[PDB]
Amino acid sequence: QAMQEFLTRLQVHLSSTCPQIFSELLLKLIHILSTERGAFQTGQGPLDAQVKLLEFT
Amino acid sequence: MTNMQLNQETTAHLLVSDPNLIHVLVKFLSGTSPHGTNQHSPQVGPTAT
Repeated sequence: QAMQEFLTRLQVHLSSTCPQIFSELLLKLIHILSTERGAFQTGQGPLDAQVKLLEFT
Repeated sequence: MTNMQLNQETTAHLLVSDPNLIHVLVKFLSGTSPHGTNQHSPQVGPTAT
């Protein structure tokens, strides 16, 4: 929930100014997690936070 | 293959002198369950040990 409110407040504060930078940051997050030696491939890390981040993206 | 004779250098010397064997041992000792399809123990059981 805390990560969801943090990402939601980033979206709200940067919707008017520059949402493309926040979208590119989210895409870079998915890219770094999804590559080799990452959290997605190795299975490490929280499943709930990654699933909620995916739903937010 | 450590029991196996090659026709010189023994095959155990070939295994240890090969640089790929250390990556084989790292990949075995850091394998865990990367797929994560089902809930599984991180241990490999007695037989692999």
